[PDB]
Amino acid sequence: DNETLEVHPPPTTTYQDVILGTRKTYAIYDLLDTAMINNSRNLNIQLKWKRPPENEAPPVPFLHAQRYVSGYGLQKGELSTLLYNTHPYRAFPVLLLDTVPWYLRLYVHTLTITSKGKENKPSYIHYQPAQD
Amino acid sequence: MAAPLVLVLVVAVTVRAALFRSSLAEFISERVEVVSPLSSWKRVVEGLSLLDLGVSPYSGAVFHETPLIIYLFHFLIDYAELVFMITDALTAIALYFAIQDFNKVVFKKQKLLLELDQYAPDVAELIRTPMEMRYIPLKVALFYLLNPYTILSCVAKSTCAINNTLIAFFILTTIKGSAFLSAIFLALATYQSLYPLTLFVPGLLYLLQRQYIPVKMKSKAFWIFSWEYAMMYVGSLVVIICLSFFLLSSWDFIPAVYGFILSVPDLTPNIGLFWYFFAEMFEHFSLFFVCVFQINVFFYTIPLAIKLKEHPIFFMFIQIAVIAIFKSYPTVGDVALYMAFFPVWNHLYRFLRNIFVLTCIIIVCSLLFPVLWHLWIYAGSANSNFFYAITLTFNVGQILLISDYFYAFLRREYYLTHGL
Ligand SMILES: CCCCCCOC[C@H](COP(=O)(O)Oc1c(O)c(O)c(O)c(O)c1OC(=O)CCCCCC)OC(=O)CCCCC
Ligand SMILES: *[C@@H]1O[C@H](CO)[C@@H](O)[C@H](O)[C@H]1NC(C)=O
Repeated sequence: DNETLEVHPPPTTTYQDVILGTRKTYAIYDLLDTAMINNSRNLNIQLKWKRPPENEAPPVPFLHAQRYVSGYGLQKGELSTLLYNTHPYRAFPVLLLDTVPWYLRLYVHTLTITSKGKENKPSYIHYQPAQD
Repeated sequence: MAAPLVLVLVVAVTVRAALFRSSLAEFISERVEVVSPLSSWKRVVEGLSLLDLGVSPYSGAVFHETPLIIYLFHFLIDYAELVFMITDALTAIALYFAIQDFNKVVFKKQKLLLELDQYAPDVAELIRTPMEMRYIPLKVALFYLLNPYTILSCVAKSTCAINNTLIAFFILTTIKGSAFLSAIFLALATYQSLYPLTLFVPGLLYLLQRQYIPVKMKSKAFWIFSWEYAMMYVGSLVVIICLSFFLLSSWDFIPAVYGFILSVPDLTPNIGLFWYFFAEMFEHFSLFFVCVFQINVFFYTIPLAIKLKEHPIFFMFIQIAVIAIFKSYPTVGDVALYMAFFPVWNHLYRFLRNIFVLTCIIIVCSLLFPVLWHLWIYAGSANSNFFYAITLTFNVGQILLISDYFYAFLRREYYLTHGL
């Protein structure tokens, strides 16, 4: 909760805010400040940072996806996109939009959403098919 | 209504059920030789799922089945394997009874011609005889059921099985002489696959031949019956078309089915001559070939009619073969329908020029289709040229087989008139 990162030039001020999900804080360098940057005081902000030990990093950002193609020949395959919810307290809705360029003829009766090993029926389903 | 036909049926359904429950069923259903964009179970299920989603099945390039198919498999979606067993059994039954009646008619004509002695004296082992025609209907049903083409078409759950059942019932009703049911089944088949329209010419002829109506210009009765049958056929077709409109309340099945059959926009590989030709075709100059290749199917109907006027069942067989070979998106179950007619014409097995080599070519091509398909789709070892060459060889074999049968038939007729 203390011991921020070390930046060599003393910053103008510090701005602490909830930016995406976490209360993160920034050092501010106001370029419209003749104290920070003169006509002959060019500013080279330095940041001491290296990949932190695994017991010191944020876990995962509560949501990520990974799309890939199943099957191995031609003439057939599967567009599958894993999407992860790493929050161990809260289900949340996710709107997935897919565009497939009409030379991978999709079979929408094969659309499965497991989400636990069970089957997850989407709350809202919209599908426009492709005209060659 | 037969002692061994029931055994044939039980063996056929046993084989088909074993294949359905085996692990080869998925592979067979994904086979591209037995499944076309027009006759795909996966596509039928896709259209039903689109209806479940509320989007029209024809607002896309994946579904091309008819509204009657939609209606039928809406209710029989769960019993599909049993439905396909039933429809192949119905095809076999219709072919059995049609060929039985046709053999009876043929022997009657041969007797009525031997009475007035229009044959040459040098004809003894050249006339159809009741002991050699006793098992012809059974062999017809046997070729229809117990050949790999129909078995694969059933296991893949292709609607080409439904098309075959409709065409076989058209043959049965025409042979029995039911002009109304003939027109209904011909309209259903034309509504399904768009290339039984040519079969309108043989059936009518046989119908006239069954009514002893002369087929000649200065004959009022011939024109009366032709107009009656044509109006029944066209009226049945238009009623089915309007009903199919009312199923979805839109004329979207019309383009997506018939213009899909006629314009060939899919280029999915087949056993036919269209896919690769139209994949590797020049942009301009391509509509001319669509036109000529569609005219090909309808081209021989009139000349074969005016050459086989007195033989409308052989003419019907040749027409079915021409449709099967020249066709947008043909499955190998379309080949089975005319191959089931071979025992009807096995008495021509002394004038067949080259049957051995053609049968070998067809068998080798049939067993090379999956092999080379694997070699350029799943293995990168081959390319599309291998499959194209196998399609060319298969279709040339089919043409030469049909031409050999037609030549043998004409030669047998000539030897019936002139001594050998
Ligand atoms: C009707 C029967 C045969 C039909 C055509 C056969 O020939 C086509 C294929 C060639 O297969 P491929 O794709 O490996 O080879 C090529 C390339 O890879 C490439 O990149 C090129 O640029 C090429 O030009 C090229 O060869 C060619 O163009 C072929 C030139 C021959 C034309 C004759 C007038 O034959 C067979 O394999 C099947 C064996 C036939 C019997 C089962
Ligand atoms: C830069 O600006 C401020 C005030 O002018 C101060 O840090 C210093 O006097 C200036 N010059 C340099 C070289 O830092």
